[PDB]
Amino acid sequence: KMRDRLFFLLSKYGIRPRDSIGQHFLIIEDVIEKAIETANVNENDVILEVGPGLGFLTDELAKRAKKVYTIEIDQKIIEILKKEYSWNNVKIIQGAAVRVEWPKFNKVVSNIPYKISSPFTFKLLKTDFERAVVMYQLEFALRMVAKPGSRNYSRLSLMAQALGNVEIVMKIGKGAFYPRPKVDSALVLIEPRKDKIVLNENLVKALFQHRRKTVPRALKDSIHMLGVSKDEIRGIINNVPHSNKRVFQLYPEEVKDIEEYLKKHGIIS
Ligand SMILES: CSC[C@H]1O[C@@H](n2cnc3c(N)ncnc32)[C@H](O)[C@@H]1O
Ligand SMILES: [Zn+2]
Repeated sequence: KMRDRLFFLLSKYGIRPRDSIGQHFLIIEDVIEKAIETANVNENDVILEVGPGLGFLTDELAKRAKKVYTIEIDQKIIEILKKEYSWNNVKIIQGAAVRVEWPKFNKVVSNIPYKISSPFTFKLLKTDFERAVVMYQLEFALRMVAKPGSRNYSRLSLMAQALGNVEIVMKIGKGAFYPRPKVDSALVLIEPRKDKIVLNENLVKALFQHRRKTVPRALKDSIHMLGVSKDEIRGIINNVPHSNKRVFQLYPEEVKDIEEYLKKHGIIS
């Protein structure tokens, strides 16, 4: 139904779906019914969607969530909503959710596009939220859930898992979109740890400059010698926790040991 309900809004309004802003458009109901479920959206929820499009997942959010803020950037799309859909608890904004200043929200539900997967998720970790269901280009979402020491374990992996609990729920065939995307979708859940692990951002970044470096060397190299001499550092080097491991093998737990180790030696705060 939705399959055919797209096509009567397609050339009803007339956008060429550009992959300049990752315009692929979802058309499977058993994929909206799994996110909305996963999020468990009740009527006390201040939601955040991003890149609503022509809003079928936006739709479901209305008929549950308390307040839905949504952010779209194709000023054409922004309007197509208002005519095609009369919503009583919706709130659309102009801009790229990248930079625009965000409302209040406890949950998030959105298909995040390829170009803004990375900076988005980051901003999103510095926020309160009870919960986050988010759709991703598979390559990225695997990246989120990577285990320590795995092929692709990234700063993002650390940072995400440090805050919360990152489960892939369903992979999603590109057969769900017109246009068909180049790669598959996947669905990530984020439940923030009851007690977070609060890493120094700068440190985390210093280490992950070259993430396949041994901790001793990734520190040697991003020791900005912040007012510190040589015989002390190349001592302090030796005893840094996990001076075996390559940076990309570190668990968040262990980034913290290093953190306080360094802290308790005079080196960042
Ligand atoms: C979910 S289908 C893709 C949708 O995401 C929107 N989109 C792409 N990039 C951004 C962005 N930076 N901010 C907000 N919406 C975006 C596109 O305009 C399209 O409607
Ligand atoms: Zn390197």
